[PDB]
Amino acid sequence: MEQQSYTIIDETGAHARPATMLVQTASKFDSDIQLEYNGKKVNLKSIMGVMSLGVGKDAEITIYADGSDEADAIQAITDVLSKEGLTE
Repeated sequence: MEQQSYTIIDETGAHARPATMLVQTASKFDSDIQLEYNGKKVNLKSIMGVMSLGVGKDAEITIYADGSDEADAIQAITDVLSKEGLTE
């Protein structure tokens, strides 16, 4: 398991669509990624927290990937998260 605290760059308000791509991304990994953002911790492939994620600029979000491919999930997660603007 590894943590990734990300400093979001989006100020628009997260936008659920990018996060839905995160959903499908996390869905296809062995590892389960938890998204921890100030009270909101959720299975990242599950919208039960992610869809209402109130991240904006100062929001530092922490990802926890636990799996047989966790570090790999992390390295992919960072790429997609920066593509999706939930981190620099």
